[PDB]
Amino acid sequence: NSTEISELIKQRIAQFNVVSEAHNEGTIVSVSDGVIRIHGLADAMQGEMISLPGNRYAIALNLERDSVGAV
Amino acid sequence: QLNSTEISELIKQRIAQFNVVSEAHNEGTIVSVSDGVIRIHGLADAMQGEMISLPGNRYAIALNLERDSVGAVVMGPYADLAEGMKVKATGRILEVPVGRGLLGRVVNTLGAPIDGKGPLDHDGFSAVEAIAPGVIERQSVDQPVQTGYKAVDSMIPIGRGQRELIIGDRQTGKTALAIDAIINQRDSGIKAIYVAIGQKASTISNVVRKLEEHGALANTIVVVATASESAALQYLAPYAGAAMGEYFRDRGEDALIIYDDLSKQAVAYRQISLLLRRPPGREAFPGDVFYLHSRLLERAARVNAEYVEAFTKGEVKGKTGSLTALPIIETQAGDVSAFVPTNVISITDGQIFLETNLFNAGIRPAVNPGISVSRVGGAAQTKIMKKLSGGIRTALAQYRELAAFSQFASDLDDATRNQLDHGQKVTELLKQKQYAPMSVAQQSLVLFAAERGYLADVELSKIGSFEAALLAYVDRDHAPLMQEINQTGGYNDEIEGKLKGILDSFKATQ
Amino acid sequence: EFITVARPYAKAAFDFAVEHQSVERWQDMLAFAAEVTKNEQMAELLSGALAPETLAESFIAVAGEQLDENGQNLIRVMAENGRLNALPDVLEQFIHLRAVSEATAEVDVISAAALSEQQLAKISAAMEKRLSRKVKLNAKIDKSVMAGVIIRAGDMVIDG
Amino acid sequence: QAEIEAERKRAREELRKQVAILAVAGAEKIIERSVDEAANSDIVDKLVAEL
Amino acid sequence: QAEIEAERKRAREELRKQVAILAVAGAEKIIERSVDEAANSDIVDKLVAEL
Amino acid sequence: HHHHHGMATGKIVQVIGAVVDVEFPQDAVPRVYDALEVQNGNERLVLEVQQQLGGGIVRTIAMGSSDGLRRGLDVKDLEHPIEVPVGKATLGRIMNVLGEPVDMKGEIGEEERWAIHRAAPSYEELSNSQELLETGIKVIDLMAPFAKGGKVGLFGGAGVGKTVNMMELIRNIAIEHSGYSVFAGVGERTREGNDFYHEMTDSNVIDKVSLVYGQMNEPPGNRLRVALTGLTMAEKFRDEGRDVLLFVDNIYRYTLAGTEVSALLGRMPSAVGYQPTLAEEMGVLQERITSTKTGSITSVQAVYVPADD
Amino acid sequence: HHHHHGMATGKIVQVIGAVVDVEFPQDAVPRVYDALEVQNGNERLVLEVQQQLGGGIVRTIAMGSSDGLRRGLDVKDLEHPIEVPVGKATLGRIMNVLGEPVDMKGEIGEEERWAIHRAAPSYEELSNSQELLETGIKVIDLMAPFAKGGKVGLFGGAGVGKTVNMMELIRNIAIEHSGYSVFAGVGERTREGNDFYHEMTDSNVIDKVSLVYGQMNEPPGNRLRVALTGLTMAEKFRDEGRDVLLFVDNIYRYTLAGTEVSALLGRMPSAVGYQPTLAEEMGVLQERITSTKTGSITSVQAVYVPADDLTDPSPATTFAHLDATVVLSRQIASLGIYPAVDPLDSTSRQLDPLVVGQEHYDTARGVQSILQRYQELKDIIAILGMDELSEEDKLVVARARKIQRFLSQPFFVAEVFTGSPGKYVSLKDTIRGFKGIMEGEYDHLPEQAFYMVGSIEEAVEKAKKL
Ligand SMILES: Nc1ncnc2c1ncn2[C@@H]1O[C@H](COP(=O)(O)OP(=O)(O)OP(=O)(O)O)[C@@H](O)[C@H]1O
Repeated sequence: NSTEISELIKQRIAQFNVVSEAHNEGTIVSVSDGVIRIHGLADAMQGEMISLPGNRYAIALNLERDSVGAV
Repeated sequence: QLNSTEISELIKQRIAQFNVVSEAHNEGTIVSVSDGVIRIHGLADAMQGEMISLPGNRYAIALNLERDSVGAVVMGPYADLAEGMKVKATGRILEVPVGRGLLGRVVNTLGAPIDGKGPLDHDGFSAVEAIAPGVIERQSVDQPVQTGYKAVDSMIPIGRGQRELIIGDRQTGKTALAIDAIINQRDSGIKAIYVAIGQKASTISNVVRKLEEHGALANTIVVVATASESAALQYLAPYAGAAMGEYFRDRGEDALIIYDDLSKQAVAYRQISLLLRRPPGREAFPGDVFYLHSRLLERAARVNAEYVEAFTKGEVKGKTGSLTALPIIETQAGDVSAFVPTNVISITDGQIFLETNLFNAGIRPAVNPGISVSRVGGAAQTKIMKKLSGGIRTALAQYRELAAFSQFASDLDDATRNQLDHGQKVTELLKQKQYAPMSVAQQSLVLFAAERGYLADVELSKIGSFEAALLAYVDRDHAPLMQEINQTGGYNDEIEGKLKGILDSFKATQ
Repeated sequence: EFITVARPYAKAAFDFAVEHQSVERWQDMLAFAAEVTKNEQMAELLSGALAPETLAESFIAVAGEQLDENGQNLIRVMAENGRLNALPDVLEQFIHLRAVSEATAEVDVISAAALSEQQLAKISAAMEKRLSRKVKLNAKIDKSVMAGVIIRAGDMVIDG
Repeated sequence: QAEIEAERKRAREELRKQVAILAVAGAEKIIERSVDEAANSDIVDKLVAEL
Repeated sequence: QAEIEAERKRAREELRKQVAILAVAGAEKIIERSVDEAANSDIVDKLVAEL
Repeated sequence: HHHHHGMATGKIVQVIGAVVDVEFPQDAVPRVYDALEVQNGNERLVLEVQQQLGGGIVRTIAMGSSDGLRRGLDVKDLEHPIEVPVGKATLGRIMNVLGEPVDMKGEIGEEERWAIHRAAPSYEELSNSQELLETGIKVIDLMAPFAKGGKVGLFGGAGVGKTVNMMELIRNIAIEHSGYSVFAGVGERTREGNDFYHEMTDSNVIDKVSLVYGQMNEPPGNRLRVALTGLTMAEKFRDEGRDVLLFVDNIYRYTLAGTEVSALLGRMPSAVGYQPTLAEEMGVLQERITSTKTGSITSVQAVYVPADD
Repeated sequence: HHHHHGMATGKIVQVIGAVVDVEFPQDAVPRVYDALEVQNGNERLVLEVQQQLGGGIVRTIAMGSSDGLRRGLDVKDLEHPIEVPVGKATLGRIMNVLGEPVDMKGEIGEEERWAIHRAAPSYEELSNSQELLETGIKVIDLMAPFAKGGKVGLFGGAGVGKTVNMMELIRNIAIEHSGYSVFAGVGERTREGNDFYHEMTDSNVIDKVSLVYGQMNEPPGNRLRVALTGLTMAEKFRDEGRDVLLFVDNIYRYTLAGTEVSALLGRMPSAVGYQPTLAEEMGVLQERITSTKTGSITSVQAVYVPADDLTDPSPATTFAHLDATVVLSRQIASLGIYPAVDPLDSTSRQLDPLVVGQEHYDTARGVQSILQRYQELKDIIAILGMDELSEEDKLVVARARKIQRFLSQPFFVAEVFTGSPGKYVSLKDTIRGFKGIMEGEYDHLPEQAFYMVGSIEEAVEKAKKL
């Protein structure tokens, strides 16, 4: 548990054999009014639109591992 | 024979002592020491800006109190310190002497140790910072201003509550030049200050010797500042050298505050901010120029009864606490075009700009023509220097504009030849010299010869000494009641009769 | 050498992982796995690996292999994410952070570290430090009692 | 001249007095270095039994 | 000023000679006060032998 | 300035400078305008969270200061974001920068208490015809046809002054048209308030104008937050039947505080010493003073240019 | 600093050029600028550690370039201070920059264990006072007086009379005032070392004078580190009873070497390349241009400022610190003269009436009025017609020409420089020969009898031989 993630820190540091992050969804790590990092999304397309909370087509910037920048 | 009283104080103080502490108490441990920036890993949950003394007579304050380590403030030597001395538990912060009991002696950076005594106590060792006054209780009192210049005493004066941004020119002179205010004004009767920003032996010896030997000594405070200061004494001179000024302006008396040049104040704090990886902008300074000038330049205001009725804790509620804002600066040949110069000079009331062309050429005129002006003007002074002595723009603009354009356009008529003798003779003969004291006789001598017609008969340069000495000594010695006209306003039957009879008899009998 | 990354490994393993009776596995796994690579062989030979399975499986399963799910999961996640390169404050951060519910330690009286069992303020320090038993040890206990009056009287009275 | 002579005599007489550094250094060094004599187990009880 | 310089030098020399002549009384009083009030052992057995 | 409901949140972490990095709740962060009234020292110093972050330590910025706080100050959770007190009853005394007063007591007329963040530009029910106005003068109305509820700029030097515009506009526009003309002020002097206010006793406008000035002794966030009083207090009279008409002072407080605060926070922005929030505040705030169906929203655009830049 | 060895050893992890990643043992370093004399390769290099982050792992820098050693240098510091070889009996030899032989001669004659003790006088001394001793000259000594040990910063271009300053100042600063003198040799080469060594050693500017050295071939630290050795080696001779004289190199070496060395190293750089800390040392200059309680360090500065200027940034501070100005061109020596010194362009700053008097202020009015009236009246009549010559124009070509132009005399010890040696003048020759003989005293007075006279008093008394 290097980074403080509470749920993902204890679950990833105590049970790393079960990840299950291939649904191309999950949630977001943070939200700084626009600059939101979409957590997970391993099988998601880079640049594709996705309906988040509300009514906005949030498209990712690039596919850099699982830390994709959603806008 | 030499101890006497030292045996009782040393035996009683050395025999009494107190107890032994330093047990189960975190006094703060320093992790490293990068010559000033000491990472104190401990005692971070205290006051914001607690100047805790470490090993010796210092004042290490918390520069950035984070969640772990915090940087310390350097107060003297810090290059020879290592990482092992830790610190000490101290809750005191900004413990300076504030009061009117020590206003007059030679003050220092943190106290009054620059004089020969050193035991100049005040009313209470409180904080050294100063805040602004009342918003609706800032009633400015229009009082007379008599510095030491014969031409600036009736052109644009600043009594109480005015902020005139003075710009002193370099190369004779900004540190002295017109330093005849203490010798010409005699007893000021106010709590004026004189904060310095990089002094030496010639400035402290010549200023301390000429100030005490030529004028009143114990009348105004003087915060001395050496050139070896970092940022706790050089950059905090305008913000920390306004304690005594808060002792008379908030009670009901008069107070003032004057600083030195703006180069050491704005340049001394730029190295500690840029050298510690903080914020920067205009000349290695972000928003530190706008926050420091608000509680210093716009803080010296004349209070009324509402602002002083609650700050004095029941004392002189009927009196009005006046405070003159004497914000002067030393411009390096007109070096005022930055954010601090435009914001500090434009955010105040007046702005007097002086050039070195008229003073660095051998003339007695130190101020420029039309560039040095205040905000209240000559109407806030006496009655004789308001409606009878206030035409510097007409004689300076008419004489300079009508006499300066005579190269290609010659053959002057009657409208151009009359301004050369009156403008050149009045401007060249009515200007004060270097270190010249000026009393209250400028309105009687300037409101008679430059209004009726006594100076038109003697417009020559050689007749100024015999006419001025014979008419001034004969008129001033033959009638002692005329000086009483300088004790108040005037501009009535006594001014016209005494000025016409004294000017006609003294000018015609010489 | 985690500093800021040391609060998650010590605070996240003492609350959610404390319900599985992992009070003894963290000390033996963290002390054995962190102290086993303190020489000049496993640190330079295991820290310069290319993948995380060889360094985590070899360094966490070849030098005793006295771990279980927390050792393999914490060593694989910490080694693959970047936290197993040092791990020097795992015993002090995990023991001090995990043992904060019954932490009882005093200070020193200008002598040696006594470490009394005082959980609160002025608990057992007055009786344990004033009910001799022991009054003065050989670590300059009685000789350091005059530093307050001698340093205060000499330093405060040295100006004259 | 009288004020300068009085200030110079007071500053020279008050600053030339070496009783502070001489008496503080000699009394502090002699008292701090000469305290080991006649202090076996009697000085440890009065300074260690007061805790 | 030249006539006052001799009085200032004589006053400074008189203060230095008075302090030097009083150094024995200051060292003896400081040694007696420090030895009699050192907060350790009231015993003047060890001589300081100060100036 | 928010309605606290619960008073929980948590402790803090770091407190270096004006960056309020207090660790409040874990997965229960508030909104942007919902400030946390932390008990730092003695008073309840609230800090507006400009950008929320995970864990608890969010990027918040306070207006004034904490008046000496420790590293673990207790915070408090809120419910209603930007809950200040205003309304159409502010025309009677001088206002402050947080809905309170600066002259006498009464918090500049305590009446309603709704949201401080009013709406910028809108249509549908708003007046889209953009009718013209008439001030009733021969050298103001006959020479320049101003619109009903527009942001007309001003230039030049002296000559007229605040006494001619306030005294001439506080009686002709007040009797010739139904509406309350208020004012504002950000970046003024500390002594002018002790003199210019006396003009209110020479024209009888103090009972029909809400003087909301911040002077200049505070910082950027404590003196530049006068936008909620004008927009929140001016919307109660313009959307009821009257016509609000504010009056700005200068642009040095909004430009210097916005560019210095937005560019000195560790992020890049515009060029030539400017910030990237000038188009949103200037375009969103400049288009908000428009005509509506219940009253025209007029505002005196008294912005000061940087020496013709 | 650190002298000389001990404190266990060390191990360098990363080796670079100057500022490398030096790391010693656990808690084994000293104070700031600790020159740890360690065997870096072959010679014993002294790397001064300016930083003090932790204990051992600090930023160390030597006087030259340490690029060449392997990754594993043993850096060992010490505990005492680095005592450089300085004292009061070091005058007469040729010292180096670190304390050795310059031109393969004698080193420091006195070893007072000076550990970079920068002597600075405070307010409890002889500050301030004026000197105005002999030279000997008349207009150069009366029209341009100096303070008691002040920094007389001059300013001049190419061909401003280099032999008149060293020849005329080599005898007055070694026999008239104090016998202990020093000379700065930093920033020299073939022409500077050969001309300064041959001209200074062939006359009377070597004994007794502590000639320093210093080459700018390596870094700027060794060639610009003249504050400790210069302020502690040349000013240490003033405590013996008399004063002390010294020299300077150039004003561009401090700003160029300080800004380039402080900006080309990485750290200490935030004022657009300028150093905001070293400039603070300039604030201590007022403590070095005055008389102390035991002597007076007369630091005679050279004719160097901001790229050879007289009214710039660095040139305005050198002229305002003294009691005169700084102006020297080829107009005075271009019309046939011995001493290249301007009299009308180099006026005294303290020539008023409050800090002078009748006899002290009477010399400035005669030289200024005779020079301005003689130059303006002689140039106006000579640039037009000879019929417009009344009394000042017709009489200023004899009394004002010889009196105002009689300052070009030889040196006091010019036995192998200018040929004949001039006599020693005082202050009575300038006031007595210029306060009455410059307007019309001896009537007939040509310029032939006052062209080689060492004083102005002989310009009117010895006019019978022409
Ligand atoms: N208008 C003037 N006319 C003649 N002399 C003047 C005038 N103003 C100042 N002086 C002279 O200047 C002297 C004071 O100079 P001062 O110490 O103020 O220079 P300074 O401000 O230190 O110069 P710098 O700004 O270059 O450092 C006084 O002795 C005075 O005689």
